[PDB]
Amino acid sequence: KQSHTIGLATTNLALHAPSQIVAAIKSRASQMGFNVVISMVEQGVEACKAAVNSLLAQRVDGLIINVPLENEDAQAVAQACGNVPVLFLDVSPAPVNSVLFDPHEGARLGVEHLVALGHQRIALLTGPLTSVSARLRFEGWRQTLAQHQLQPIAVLHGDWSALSGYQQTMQMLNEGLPTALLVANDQMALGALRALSESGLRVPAQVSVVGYDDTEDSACFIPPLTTIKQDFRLLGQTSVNRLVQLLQNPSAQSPQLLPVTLVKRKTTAPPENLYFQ
Amino acid sequence: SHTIGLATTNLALHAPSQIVAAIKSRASQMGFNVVISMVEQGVEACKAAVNSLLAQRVDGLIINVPLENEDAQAVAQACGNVPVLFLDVSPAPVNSVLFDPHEGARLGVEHLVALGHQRIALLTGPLTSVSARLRFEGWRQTLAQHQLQPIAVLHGDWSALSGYQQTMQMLNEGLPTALLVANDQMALGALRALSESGLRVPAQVSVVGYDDTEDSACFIPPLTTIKQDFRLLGQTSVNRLVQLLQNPSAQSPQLLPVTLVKRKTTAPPEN
Ligand SMILES: CO[C@@H]1O[C@H](CO)[C@H](O)[C@H](O)[C@H]1O
Ligand SMILES: CO[C@@H]1O[C@H](CO)[C@H](O)[C@H](O)[C@H]1O
Repeated sequence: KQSHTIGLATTNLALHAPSQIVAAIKSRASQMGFNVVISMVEQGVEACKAAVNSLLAQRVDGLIINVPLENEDAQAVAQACGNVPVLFLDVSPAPVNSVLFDPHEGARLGVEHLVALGHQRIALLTGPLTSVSARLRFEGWRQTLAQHQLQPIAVLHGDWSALSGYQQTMQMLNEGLPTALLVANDQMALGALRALSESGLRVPAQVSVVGYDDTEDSACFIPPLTTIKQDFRLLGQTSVNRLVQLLQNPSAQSPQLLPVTLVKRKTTAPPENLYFQ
Repeated sequence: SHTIGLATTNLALHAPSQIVAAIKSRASQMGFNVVISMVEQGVEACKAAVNSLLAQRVDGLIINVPLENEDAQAVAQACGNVPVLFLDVSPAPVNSVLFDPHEGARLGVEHLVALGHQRIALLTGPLTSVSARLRFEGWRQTLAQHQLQPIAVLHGDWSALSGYQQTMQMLNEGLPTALLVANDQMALGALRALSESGLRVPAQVSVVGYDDTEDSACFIPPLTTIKQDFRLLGQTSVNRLVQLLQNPSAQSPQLLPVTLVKRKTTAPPEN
């Protein structure tokens, strides 16, 4: 019997993007007459499978999985859900149902923006390489730079937090001087802005910075952050609608893509003294 | 084998999200699952969340939703026999676990007065929230202990953008030397408004936030703020719920202390 309850397994809610995704899923679910029951998990098939079985024991109608998973591990989670519809929001190419922001396009937009402004010395601050999302953003950056015959001047790895963005940017400035930094999320970009400011490098006159997500606070960073927007409202609307559609007509697995956009604010400019005035 | 149900307000605000994470951490260490229901404002929405969580057959409930005690009584009534703990209620009911609701306000006023400020503005949370109201009342009362009135009182909605807009509004009407802000997200917006207005922080305007949510040490400048230890709140609330499940003896409210974390956003007033 249907219960009008959707189960949501989610990675660390202390990161801003997953919490905005929960909020957007709850909002659409409420408009569609569904309650949402949320389980927060750590990495691993076992942690995800345990979350699924408990929800299925309490008769949830369908599941949404927002946890970073590689191909094989995503297949194992999908398998555990039995015949309950299940959707994934953070997976590599996998034979599973997914609703994804285009992982390569966000990286491409960031490189193209900086290259068009004239930058040639671009550093990359990735997320944790255990994350499929962080890996695909890194690969997209490297590939798009190579299409312009550029190599990144530095590549460092953070953990999605602001403090890691600060620490990795400080380390980057010990080894070289980029004119622009691509950062894999907005929280790390906040820490990079702090490191640049406290090192006497003005943003964007001396160093440009691009974030990723457009989480809510970023329009109020100093300076307001230029970033790749992932519209979490639309993700929440789309996933809840795809789950309702999967309850009515059980269908083959499909990967579905949502657009990303570059939001131009106040952290990018041409490289220092290209247009000295 | 055991599951805790957690009702929470909007997870897009950083403090409730850190509280969820802290509750999940302690619950997992004690072998318990946590299932979460997100609530809009009001007693009806909280009752609906409680009913959803009871339908998950949970063993106990933790409510992190700002409630007047009369509505908390109605929410407790909807829990029935299932033990329930509140994290944001005034008057603080029996069994509850909550941060001291006035100590943070007192510490912030006392710090700015100790630095020599006399022209202190307040940027409150939404007065619909018990926590925002108690912080406002605490600020006013501590200022009155120094024979001061706030030079301005502005009202935000807990978001950074509201901190920006309210700080721009405040600067259209006057010029304080210090600003007490009811949370760190609004303080971020306040810093942006001061910076873009050409008011140096802290040399011309001092700013104090509230929460010490994770990003705040990386604001420009790093934010002086009232720390609410959300790790300790999660640990203590789960421990108290377990004690209630083991022995239903009702316990006095437990008030957790808060502290001032001095970073880089305060200084004496421009003389
Ligand atoms: C939605 O994708 C990514 O999710 C991560 C957590 O797994 C981080 O929150 C990143 O900021 C976000 O870009
Ligand atoms: C924990 O108390 C308060 O909760 C609010 C939401 O209800 C906001 O998140 C505030 O920042 C926080 O200080």
